Order: sequence, then C-alpha cells, then structure tokens
Amino acid sequence: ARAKAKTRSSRAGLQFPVGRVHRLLRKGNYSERVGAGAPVYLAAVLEYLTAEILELAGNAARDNKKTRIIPRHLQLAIRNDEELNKLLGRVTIAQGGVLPNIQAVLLPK
Amino acid sequence: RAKAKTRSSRAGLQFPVGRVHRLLRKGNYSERVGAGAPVYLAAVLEYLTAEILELAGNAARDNKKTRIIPRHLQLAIRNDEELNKLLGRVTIAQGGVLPNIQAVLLPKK
Amino acid sequence: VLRDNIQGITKPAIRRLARRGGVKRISGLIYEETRGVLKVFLENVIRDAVTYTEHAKRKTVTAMDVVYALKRQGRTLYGFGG
Amino acid sequence: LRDNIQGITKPAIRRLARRGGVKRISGLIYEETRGVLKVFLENVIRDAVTYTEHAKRKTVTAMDVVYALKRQGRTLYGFGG
Amino acid sequence: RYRPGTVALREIRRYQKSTELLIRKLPFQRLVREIAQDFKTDLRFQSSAVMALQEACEAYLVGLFEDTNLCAIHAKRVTIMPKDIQLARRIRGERA
Amino acid sequence: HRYRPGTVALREIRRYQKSTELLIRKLPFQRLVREIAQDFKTDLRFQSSAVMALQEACEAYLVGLFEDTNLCAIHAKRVTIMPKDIQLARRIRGERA
Amino acid sequence: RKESYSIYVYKVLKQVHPDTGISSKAMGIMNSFVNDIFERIAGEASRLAHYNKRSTITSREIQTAVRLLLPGELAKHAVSEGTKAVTKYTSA
Amino acid sequence: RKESYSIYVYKVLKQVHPDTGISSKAMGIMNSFVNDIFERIAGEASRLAHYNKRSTITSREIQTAVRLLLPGELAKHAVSEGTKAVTKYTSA
DNA sequence: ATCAGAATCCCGGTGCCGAGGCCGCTCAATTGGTCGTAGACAGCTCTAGCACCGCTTAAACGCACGTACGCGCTGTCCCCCGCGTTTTAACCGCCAAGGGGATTACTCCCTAGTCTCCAGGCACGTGTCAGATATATACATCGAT
DNA sequence: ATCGATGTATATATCTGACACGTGCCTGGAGACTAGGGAGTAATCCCCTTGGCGGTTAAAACGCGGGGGACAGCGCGTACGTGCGTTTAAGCGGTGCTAGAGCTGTCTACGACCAATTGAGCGGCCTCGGCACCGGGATTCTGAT
Repeated sequence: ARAKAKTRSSRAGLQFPVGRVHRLLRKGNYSERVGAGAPVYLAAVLEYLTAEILELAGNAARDNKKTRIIPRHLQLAIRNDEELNKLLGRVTIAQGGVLPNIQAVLLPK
Repeated sequence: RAKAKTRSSRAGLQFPVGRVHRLLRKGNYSERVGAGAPVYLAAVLEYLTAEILELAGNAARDNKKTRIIPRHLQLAIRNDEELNKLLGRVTIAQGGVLPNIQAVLLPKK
Repeated sequence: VLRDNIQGITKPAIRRLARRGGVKRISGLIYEETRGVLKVFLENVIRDAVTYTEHAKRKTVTAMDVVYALKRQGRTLYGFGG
Repeated sequence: LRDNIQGITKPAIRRLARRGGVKRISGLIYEETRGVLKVFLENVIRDAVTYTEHAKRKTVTAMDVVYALKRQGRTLYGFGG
Repeated sequence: RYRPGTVALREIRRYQKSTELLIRKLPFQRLVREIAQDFKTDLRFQSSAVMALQEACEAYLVGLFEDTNLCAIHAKRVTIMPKDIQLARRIRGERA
Repeated sequence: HRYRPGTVALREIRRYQKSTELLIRKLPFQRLVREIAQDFKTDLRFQSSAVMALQEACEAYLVGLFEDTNLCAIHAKRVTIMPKDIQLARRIRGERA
Repeated sequence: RKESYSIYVYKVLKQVHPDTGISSKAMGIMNSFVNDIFERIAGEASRLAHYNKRSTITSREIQTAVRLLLPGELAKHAVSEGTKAVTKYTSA
Repeated sequence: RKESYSIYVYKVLKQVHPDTGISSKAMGIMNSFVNDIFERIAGEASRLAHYNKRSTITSREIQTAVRLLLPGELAKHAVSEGTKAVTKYTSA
C-alpha cells in the first residue's frame, strides 16, 4: 500500500508551498515542461525574500513601539534598505506614506 | 484537391499570415490560437510598416535621395508624434539626433 | 451629467500634497498646472482600465482593471490584488 | 588592461556634448561623464555576460547585448540579425 | 504670530509622518466618474477601484512634487513654479 | 578674423547634429569594454558586432543625458553645463548615483 | 537558414514608394521594429487571455491589445485595417 | 477557492519575529509582493528558455533569472537559499 | 553700411561596391478529414452599487496685512574658448593560428499523464487584547525683548 | 539670557473591533508506473576571433591670451503666508431597489492533429546605377571698421 504522503515543502525544508508553485508554473504558459527542481528553487527564493522584508518591517515596528506590522512599516523597511528599494523602486505601497525628508537649504537659518 | 491559396492573398495582405500563425503557436502565448488572430496581427503589422516606410521615403526624397537609410527612419519616427510615442524608448543604430538648438544659446541680434 | 469636477481638487489639498513632497513655498500659478497634470494622468489610467472592462464584457470597473492599467504604465500598485 | 577609462578623451566628450546641443562645458564635466559611462557600461556588460554564461558560451554575441539592453528598458534596433 | 515658514515646516513634518489620503473622497469620485464618461457611458465602479485610483494619483503627485522641489532648489529658489513642474516632467519623459 | 567664443561651438553643434557617425574612437572603447568585462568572467571573447552594439547604446545614452543636462543648465540661467546639472538630471531620471 | 521580414517589407515599400529603394542597414532596423511590435502585441494578448480565464487568443484579444498598445490615431487606423482584413478573409 | 500566501507568510513571520503580528492590509501588501516576484522570475526564466531553444524550465533558468533580477547581495543570498533547498530536496 | 577672408553650397565627372534581379530546390504552408472540448448563450441567485435624506462640524473660502523673497542690475575675476605646434596612437592591411560555435548522432533518464487516496488549507465562528481616544500635564520651541 | 504662548510628548485608563486560534470537509497535492522524446555528450569542421607589425597621418595634447560668463552683493516691489470670521459641503448612518456579476448546464462550432503535396522563399551569383569623393566657381556669413 501507499507510504504516508510527505509534502515537497517539508522535503526541501521550506515553509512556502512547492506544489502550488509547481502548479502555477505549469499553468502560466511559461514553457512546455517544468523541471523537478524549479519549483523548489523558486519557493526557496520567494521565502527568503519574504523573510528579509518581514524582518526589516518587524524592526521598524519595534522601533515605533508597535507589536503589529502595518503598510507604513513595510514602506519604511523597503525605502530605508538600499537593495530592497532598488528591487521595489517602481512600486507604490498603498497607505505606505513617504520617508520623512526635508532639504537642508529649506531649514531655518 | 484545389489549387492552394496563401492565407495572405485571401486577406489581401503582403505580410505572411502563415508565418505569423506559426510564430504565435511556437511563442508560448496561449494553449490555442483562433483563425482570425494571425490575419488581424499581420494586417496591423503591415499597416505600421507602411506608415513608417511612407514617412521615411518622404524624408529621403526631401534630401534628394532615392534609398532609405537609418537616418531617414530616425527622422521619420522623431518627427511624427504618434510614432515617437510608440518608439519612445527605442534607439535606432546609426540614426543620429534631430537638429535642435535651444533658442537661448543662439547669438544675440 | 458632471461638469467642472477638477475644481474639486482644491488649493488646500494641492498644498497638502506638496507638503508631503517637502515643498516649502508654493507659487500661485501651481494649482492650475497641477490640476492639468492630474487630469492627464487620470485620463490615461482610466482609458486603459475601461479598455480592460470592455474586453471582459463587464459594465463595472473593478480594482483589478485599475491595477492592470497601472501595471502596464510602469506604476505597479500593491495592496489591491485581493 | 589598466587605465582605459582615460581613452574616452576630452575631445570625444566634447563631441558627444555638441551632438546633445551643449554650447559651453565646465572643466569638471569630463570626470563626471567618465564615471557615468563606466556605471552604464558595467550594468550592461554584467547582464550580457550572465546571458553568455547561461548558454555555456565563451563569446559575447550581439544578441546578448541586445537582450541586456532590452531588459534595462534601452531597446536597440539594427543588431538583431 | 509665527514667522512665514515655521507653520510650513510644521505642516511638512506632520504630513510626512502620516499616511492618510490628502484629497477629499467625494470630489475625487465625481472627477473619476466625469472623466470615464468620455470613454463609456453608464459605467459602474467598485469602491475599491476608486480607492486604487486615488492611491495611485496621490502617490504620483507627491513624487512629482519631490522632483519639482529639486528643480526649484537647483535655480536657487525656495518657491516652486510651473517651470519647475515642466522641467521635471520633461526630464521624466512625460507628455507635455 | 578670430571668431568670437561660441561661434565655433555653434558650428560644431550644427555639424555633429547633422551627422550620424560614432564619436568615440573604436580601439579605446574596445579596450574599455574588455577591461570592464574581465571583472565578471576571465578569458572572455567578443563578437565585433557585440562591441559595435555596446558603443551605439553608450553613445546614444550619453547624448540623451547631455540633452537633459543642457536643459537643467538653462533652467538655472546658465549656458555652461556643470556636474550639478548632470547629477540633477540623473536624479530626476531615477538612475543611481 | 535565418528567417526575416525583408521580402514583405520590400513589397510594402514598393506599394507605398515605387521608385524608392532601401539599404540593408535600414532593412535590419525594419526587421527589428516588426519583431518588437509583434512581441509587444502577442504579450499583451496573452495577458488578456490569462486575465479572463480563456485558453484561446482570437482576433478580439489582438484588437484589445492594439487598443492598449498603440497611441491615439494609430490605434484607430490599425483596428480598421485589422477588421477589414478579417472581414475579407472570412468572406473568401 | 481564493488561494493566497497568507498562511505561509504568517509562518515566515512567526519564524523571524515570534512576538510580532501583522494587519490584514499589510498581509495584502505581502501577497502582492509575492505574486509580483513570482511573475518577474517566471517571465525571465521563460525568456531564457526561449532564447536557448529549450522547452523545459529547470533550476538553472531560475538561478539565472534570479541573478538577472535581484541586485547585488540580494542575488547572492537568494542563490544560496535556492541551491541549499534543491540539494536538500534531492536527498529527500 | 563696408569689405576682407573662412566656411559652405552647388555643379559636374568618376568609380566602386551594394542593392536588386534571376534560378534551383527543399521544406514550410495548405488542404482535407476527424473528433474532442472551449466557449457562447440562456437562466437563476443575491450581492453591491447607486440614489436620496437629514444632521453636524470640519474644511474651504474670502479678506486684510506684512515682509520675505524673486528678480533685475552692477562689478569682478577667473576659467573656459580659439588657435598654433608637437607628439602619439588609431586605423588599415596583411598574415597566422587555434579556439570554440554550430551540427549530427546516439542514449538514457526525466517529465507528462492517469489513477487512487488522503490530509492540507480554506469559510465560519468567536473571544480577548493592541491600539486609538480621552484627559491631564510636563516641556521643549518660537520669537520678540 | 528670558518669559510668554503653545503645539507637542509623556502617563494612565477604557473599550471595541480586528486579529489569532479552532473545526469540518473537500479538493488539490502526493505516490506509483509507463512511454517517449528532450537533453546531455562526444566527435568534427571550419570560420571568426585574437595577436603582431609597419606606416602615416589625423587627432590628441599642450600652451597661451583674452573676453565673456559665473557669481556675489544690493535694492525694491509684489506676491505669498498667516490669521480670523463665515459659509459650504463632505462624511456618516440608514433605507430601498434594481443592474449585473457570478455560477451552472447544454450544445455546437472551431481548433488541434495527421498525412500528402506543391509552390514560396531562401541562398548564391552577377551586374550596373546610386552615392560618395574631388575640384573648382559662387554665395554666405562673420567680425572689425
């Protein structure tokens, strides 16, 4: 009889769903065929990026003394990080606000 | 079996309907392609080609030339508002620039 | 049915937007120029969104239509995809 | 090998500025222009070499450069064939 | 009575801390419905669609004002003028 | 019959906006491209058309940048382009310093 | 053996300018333009089919992609050309 | 059945910040970010397969697409994570 | 206005090399038949988008007044342009070598497709606690003295 | 400095509505097996990239004088900011109603697939005309007078 089912996410040591990513790759018209390791690699990359953003946003929330992450903390995390800002440069975070910035020449004498 | 006709001749076009259909099938664009999609795409491509070629030929004639060179294509594209809007982020190799000097730099009197 | 709605973008609202942009002093001619710029931007986004709505045989513009219209203008928007 | 950025000479930069319509050029412009061109070239060449390495090739082709420019929103016409 | 500029700096600090929408909702909704009449008649709108349009428009205008402020400071001014907006939009590649 | 300053510059602007040839010498640019590419992969070969395409893209990019820099200089009531003008133009474009 | 659009571009040129020729470098520019526009329209049509949960790209998707990608009066004439071509094709 | 990434994003947040919660609006932002990055990597990998006349998307295409899209130090660590995951998966 | 001299335009003659035409052949487009399912159309559910009313109160509006700032003008000096002379290196052609890109053939192992099974992940429900609001109050900041 | 007005920062309590956890089931993911074709690998060939050398001439580099452009300082007048009293309409809560979005079922037209055929398009060869280059006369333009 069948062995106990083991999720491909658990095999690869991941939190993000490998099977769902595989299904999305197969149905997106990206190619005729999808290799076995492509969903694993993609899920790992997506999980890593999510972890980086969540860590920066959690730090921004803690500095604000808040225990919840809101879009403002995500915007602060993205705009204050050079690489994340470079990756998400053309993106608008809804209710994210702006970085507080005043030109020096505009400051009082 | 009848005398075979090209689909371009049926649609009254100079651009190849069959090649466009094959490029749409090879493309990874959709699972299926309708019968009128290659005809429509070929007609649109032919119309755009004719527009650019007419403008470039006018530019060449205005220079007393009988052969279109990349310079004439650049002059045609940059002098037409719609084509300039469509080809805004495009660099024509060996095309040059539009003659344009800021009026403030012109000699006084 | 609707007329002169661009005036609804009042001078204090434009001032608030410029304050968020860090502007200190604002010329009086800025307000009409800003209204024109906003109208052009909105016209382009709404045109693409309505094209998406018409393609789907729908009579209602959804947030996904607006998101796709923005996406195709190089202005990706987060937070409205679900 | 070594000091190649100085091969982009002052008269060459003046020619490029003249085609851009510039009438008068400050003396500090040449170094700034050299830095700008170096950054642009580094980005494009990095992308093109990634494309070359993926194909397991040792030779950079014009198609690699065209793809690298295309993915930076700098589409180039006249080298695709 | 505060000197000119103190209240402006306080307003800048206040509006750069917050994240709420700075344009009133009903006038913007009326503007959106008026603009869309030229493309299709009897068009309905999801409320989230109008909210998405407002978020996009306000972000676009705030970014434009940042660039305009840079252009104004380049000409040794503290006041933004229409020519600053025109220069910023021209350098961005936007339609005049 | 010495020409006044700015006359020869205007003549050069006319001449170089009328023409389409490349304005950077090919052999120094090729050396620059090979030197830059060495930092990503060693023992790299280049097709001649690849270097030609790179040079075309580079010259086009720099000419467009000089146009935007000229506009920035005219905005500040000057006729001379300065590094601050290039920096402002690149900043408004959204390019990285 | 490398396929291109040179023979159809030349046919179109002879239709619009009978006495005018074209150099090889300009032909390369034209081939790049045709390929670029084809890719733009096909990508937009594929996205439109994906958005509406359809598996077929038809002339309706091409028409909508043209209306999305071409500016102003270019879109109107291109749409008219496509409709006329399809009408002629289906009648024959 | 409206699928999303909220449960996996929540697990990742609990891994990196066990004390910290997230509002639903910020979760929507996270879902949009994940979808966007998926689209970018998948599109680049598809273009890479088409450029080399291949019909399969493998982990090489994903790695090259990540190298093309992610900047600087982000690309290095993402490549490390993907390689580690593939190696672990290949060993069951 | 004048007039000398450099730069440019025009008109003609020569030559060369690239565009354009012709021919063989092969392989991609066409035709005809079959069949499976995508999507077009009709019908029903019930969500949500629109219209309207009344109240409240915050925001917008209009006016007055002061001064901060934009802009024009002038003076200074330095740093860019124009030009002549010396140096240097790009470019062209010619020759050699070998590296690696493209192609073909062979094999096998990796992925799609089908079927069965089951446990993950999503709609529904609900409680409790994070942050907003309220109030009091310290306190740093502006600004004229 | 210095005190006053005041918007802002800090401390504590209340509550409410949104987040975090629990449950059922169903529908998407996993395991097993087979076929076949995509891709990896080895050998081959020939083309195209790299290296070297000599000359010769155009371009780059350098130096120098000067004038014009950048920049600082000052004056002035007007246009913007700030504050206050009035008015306008945005926001909110509630109700009613219907357009239309979403889902399901049926069925047929349409697009994939396959095999055979042929003509369109490709690659190679050849030639002759468009374009470039040169030289000399005419016109323009610039700068000092």
